[PDB]
Amino acid sequence: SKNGQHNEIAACINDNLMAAMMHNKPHFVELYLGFDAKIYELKPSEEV
Amino acid sequence: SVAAKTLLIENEDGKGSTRMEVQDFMKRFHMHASEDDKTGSPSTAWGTLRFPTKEATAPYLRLSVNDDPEDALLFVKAMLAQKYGETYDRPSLILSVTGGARNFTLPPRLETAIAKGLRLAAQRTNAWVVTGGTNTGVMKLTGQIMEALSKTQSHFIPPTIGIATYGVIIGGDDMTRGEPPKIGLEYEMHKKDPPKTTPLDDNHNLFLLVDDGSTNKFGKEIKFRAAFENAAGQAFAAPVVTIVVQGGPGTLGTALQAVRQGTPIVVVDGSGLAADVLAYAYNFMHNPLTRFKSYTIDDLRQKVAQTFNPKSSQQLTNLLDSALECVQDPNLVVVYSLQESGIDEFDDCILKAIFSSQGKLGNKLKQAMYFDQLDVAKRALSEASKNGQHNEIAACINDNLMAAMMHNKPHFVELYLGFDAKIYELKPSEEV
Amino acid sequence: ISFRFSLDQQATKIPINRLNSAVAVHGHTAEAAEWYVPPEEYPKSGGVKRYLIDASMVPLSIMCPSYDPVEYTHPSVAAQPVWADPADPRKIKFNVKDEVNGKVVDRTSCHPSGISIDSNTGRPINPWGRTGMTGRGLLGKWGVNQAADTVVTRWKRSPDGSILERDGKKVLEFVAIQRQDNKMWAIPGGFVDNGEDVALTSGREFMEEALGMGTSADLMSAESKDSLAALFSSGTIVARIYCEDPRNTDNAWVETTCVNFHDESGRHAARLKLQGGDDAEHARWMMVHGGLNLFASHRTLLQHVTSALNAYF
Amino acid sequence: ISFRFSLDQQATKIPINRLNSAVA
Amino acid sequence: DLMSAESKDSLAALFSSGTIVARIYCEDPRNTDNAWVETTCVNFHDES
Ligand SMILES: Nc1ncnc2c1ncn2[C@@H]1O[C@H](COP(=O)(O)OP(=O)(O)OC[C@H]2O[C@@H](O)[C@H](O)[C@@H]2O)[C@@H](O)[C@H]1O
Ligand SMILES: Nc1ncnc2c1ncn2[C@@H]1O[C@H](COP(=O)(O)OP(=O)(O)OC[C@H]2O[C@@H](O)[C@H](O)[C@@H]2O)[C@@H](O)[C@H]1O
Ligand SMILES: [Mg+2]
Ligand SMILES: [Mg+2]
Ligand SMILES: [Mg+2]
Repeated sequence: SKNGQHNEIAACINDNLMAAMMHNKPHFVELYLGFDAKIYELKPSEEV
Repeated sequence: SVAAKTLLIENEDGKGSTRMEVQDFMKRFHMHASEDDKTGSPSTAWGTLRFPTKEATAPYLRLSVNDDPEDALLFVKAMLAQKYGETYDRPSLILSVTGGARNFTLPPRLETAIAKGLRLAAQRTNAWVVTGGTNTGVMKLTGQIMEALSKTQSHFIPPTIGIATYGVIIGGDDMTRGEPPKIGLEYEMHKKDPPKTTPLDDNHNLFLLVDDGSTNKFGKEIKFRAAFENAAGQAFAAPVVTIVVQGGPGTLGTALQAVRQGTPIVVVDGSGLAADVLAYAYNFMHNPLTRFKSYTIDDLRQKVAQTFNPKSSQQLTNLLDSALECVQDPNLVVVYSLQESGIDEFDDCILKAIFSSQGKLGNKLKQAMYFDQLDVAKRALSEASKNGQHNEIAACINDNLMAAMMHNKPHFVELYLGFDAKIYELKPSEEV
Repeated sequence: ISFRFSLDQQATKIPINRLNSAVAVHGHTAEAAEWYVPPEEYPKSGGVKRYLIDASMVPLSIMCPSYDPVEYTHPSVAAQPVWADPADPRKIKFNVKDEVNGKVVDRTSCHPSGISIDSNTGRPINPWGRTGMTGRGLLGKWGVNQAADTVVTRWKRSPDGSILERDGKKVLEFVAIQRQDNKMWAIPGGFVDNGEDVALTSGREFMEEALGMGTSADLMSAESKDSLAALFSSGTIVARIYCEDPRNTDNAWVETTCVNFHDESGRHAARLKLQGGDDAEHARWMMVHGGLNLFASHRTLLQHVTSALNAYF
Repeated sequence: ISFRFSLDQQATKIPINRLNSAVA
Repeated sequence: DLMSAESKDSLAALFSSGTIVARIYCEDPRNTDNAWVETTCVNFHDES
């Protein structure tokens, strides 16, 4: 956050939030949601 | 709504208000038809603006750069005195929020923390917030904060004064032409105008459009804004606190004018750009901590060059000189870091800036009582007790005890009573 | 962590075999024609402009057939006060201490070559280069106008008492005055009066300008007089250089003797009540660093002060 | 704080060019 | 790529203070009886 790099953080925050949801780590879920991870902008790994 | 024909302007003696005609009062404000003009012509552009989805209307005044800030202050006081009566809630704090108009781009967590500090400070002190009048950046953010503030209030609504340079406003042409009392003129932010592209913020409660005869030139309202805040501070005997979040070159000029007029500034470190430049400069010149021993003038020059892009050595020298001139007096600059220090310590920085001034001793204790910092008041009283000054302490202890009683602060009541404040020697503010 | 840093710089940092490899980075850019040329518009003169010259055309050794300076003398100087030399500069002896009306005037320049006297009119010629303008201008004395500058210094200390440290060196603070005429910050000082030395002049100008005690406020207390005398009893002449002053001409130039009064403990410096008086508007304590924008060659003077005290610059 | 003071005075304080301005 | 104006100033500041520490004969494997390498060694020390 201090070192700029906003594109890579925004690119990986969704997948990290998704991964946190899959492995049952609520503290990580709250932590990733506090750092500008939009809850409704998640994407699945495979294609339906 | 019946248009006003006479207005109640408070006298220069500060003892009562005399009623006089509106055209007589408004003659003292000037406008420039062109850059060449110096003496000017009567302004004739004042009234009220109506914004979509806003119930109340917002006043606007077009004045000139050479106009007296006391007259503009009398104008704001006269309108509030007319609308809410003589006994309207006077400000005990003037909070100036300045910074980036367009380049402001900040993480949401940082925005919520800054927003939280501004909302609590504003709600505890009933502060008048003076920002830029436009619908962009930190002004828009501060407008959103006072928009939320405006709902829980019942009687008195604190003004959100917007001071912007006239000539950049898209509805400027529609405001000047016409009769002198313009009651309820509609402001259209989406309306097209080829030369100007900056609209007014719809959440600001009042507007001072400073004009110097210029189209699309910024930063002409900086000196008048600092002077107007200083004039307001002298009139209401209230500390003026400028707050600097991010910012470009005009924010540097705003901070420079603020430090020249004796007004303390609060620089938010970690928000980037000019705030980081000002914070780096203050930390280089004053901070005794170990991590600032590697700070140099060369790295500061590199930061100024990378942030402002001066494109020439003389411009870079002037910007660096101005940045170093801002943080010359260590009392007038208080640096708050957003990241390292805590979330609820921004009000402590604002209170430290208030405490750093010279006068308004009764008022400084009152601000300490508003922010609920018992230790700060205790330390100030103990230092004051050691330093003699018995006449000023006895002169303000009664009013401070009275104020503590009014705002329901029992700890402050016991503390003021322990320091030779006779309980039976209190006096009311007005005369029966 | 502060002590760890302090012990590390005291143990690591305590012409012959010295090489400069900056030519590999820069190229043809180096220190070329490092010479001062004053600005075209003379200060407080009502619009008289000098004869513009390039910085590579300033020294006397270099030939200059197109040199056509303007003759200008200010009306204040031409009105003949007590501190102004006569308009005909003949019979005046330069390079030695000369007595005018029984009062001693220095008149000796720090330049190794000395002052050369023009044979036609008898007026002195500036040895430090051309300035594109003859006559006396704003300066009252032909030749060397002796100035004394007072740099009153103390170590920059935090509220806890520890001295502030930047770039591994201790940080200084000097008393600086804001000049009445061009509103740029400067070291307190003034021209040496007739019959007086640098000792009286340095101290007198500091009290008049920095403190405003030249018949303008009030009489000092016996302990304040003792403290100021204690501060002023230990002064070191750090430099005697040629000023880069914009009022300099070809026949009148300012040369400064710089006197440093350093307060090591900080007791005497804290008792000074700074208030701009005489030809100073405001006076304040200002941190000494290399990026200071001061009047004339005062940055060079501050460099000499920090060089003598092993301070940051 | 005593050590800080001691290191500060050991590093700052370890006829020719000497001027007396007490006459002013 | 071309260096920045502060990177050029920093490298010039580094290169402005160099001390010739030794001028010795190299033990270079390319040395012959009619051609040998002799070195001048320049030390650029960055104290800060
Ligand atoms: N008050 C303004 N409103 C809208 N746009 C502005 C303003 N001032 C400048 N601009 C334009 O927006 C661009 C970005 O401005 P910033 O660098 O973000 O801010 P800065 O230039 O410092 O001006 C901010 C302004 O805010 C006020 O609090 C302060 O008076 C300062 O003038 C600039 O190029 C400028 O042309
Ligand atoms: N020889 C002189 N030349 C010019 N003015 C003089 C002289 N002697 C007295 N004066 C008077 O003193 C006034 C200048 O004030 P001072 O404080 O005495 O001098 P100052 O203007 O501070 O100039 C000296 C300053 O210039 C720098 O080059 C030098 O380092 C010093 O700081 C002038 O207005 C003039 O009336
Ligand atoms: Mg002077
Ligand atoms: Mg003088
Ligand atoms: Mg003087």
